[PDB]
Amino acid sequence: HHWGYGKHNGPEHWHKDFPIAKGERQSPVDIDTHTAKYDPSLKPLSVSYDQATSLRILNNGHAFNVEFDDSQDKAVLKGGPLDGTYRLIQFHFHWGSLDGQGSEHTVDKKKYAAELHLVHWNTKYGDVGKAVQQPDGLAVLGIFLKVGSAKPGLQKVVDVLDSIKTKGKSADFTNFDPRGLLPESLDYWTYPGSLTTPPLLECVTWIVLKEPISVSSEQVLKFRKLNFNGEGEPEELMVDNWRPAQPLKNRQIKASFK
Ligand SMILES: NS(=O)(=O)c1ccc(C(=O)NCc2ccccc2)cc1
Ligand SMILES: [Hg+2]
Ligand SMILES: [Zn+2]
Repeated sequence: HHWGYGKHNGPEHWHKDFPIAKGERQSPVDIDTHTAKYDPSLKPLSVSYDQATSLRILNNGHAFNVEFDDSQDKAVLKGGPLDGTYRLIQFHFHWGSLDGQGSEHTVDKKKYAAELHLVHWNTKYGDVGKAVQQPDGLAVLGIFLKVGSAKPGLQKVVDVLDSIKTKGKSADFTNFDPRGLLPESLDYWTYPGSLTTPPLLECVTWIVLKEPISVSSEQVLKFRKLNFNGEGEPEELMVDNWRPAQPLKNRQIKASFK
């Protein structure tokens, strides 16, 4: 019935209900490093997450989201290719069933184990609902994850997963600091795109960090034990919740470094 990542309702079927899937600025895309244009007029990114307020973690089928209180300018994103202030509303991951796949964006065709999306909306629009009606409504910060050493800042997330194993389940998740998930460098690529899951609205400025973070094998293993299904229903492991790379069409990927 509803969309999913299975053979019968996966990405290749999304176009039947969501015509925009075959639009002009769809995401994710493949980042060809030898073609990205170094743009010196790009300002440095300004991430202010010191006053962030996490509230809850939930399994909504598809993936698990950590939600923040965005009633005020608490955790914001400015600078880079952005014009205005963007508020953090939530973060989630996309991962695979094996370590060699899981990320949505690819670099020179290279797939990573997973990808973290920190979702923000443009404050000049009032609420997120109005923001998704504008070409510059959202800004998503994407971070790649590779299997290596453990990431301390991620463990608090890994520990609570058991309590939200099935669809619709949530758990209180306060006092989490998203700063613990950032790589050392803030160098990035950027291009105009869209949400990667239905309704696939093209209202996103994508900012993809060049430097990936490392997460241990055991940390990623716990992501893989979640369920797409709700309590009582037959078990379907939540793995490979990622959309394949889409054609770039008439867009240019700019780089803040060289
Ligand atoms: N993977 S990703 O960062 O691109 C992404 C970010 C946000 C959303 C979202 O808010 N969805 C709900 C929703 C419901 C109705 C209209 C718009 C969005 C979905 C995907
Ligand atoms: Hg829009
Ligand atoms: Zn996402």
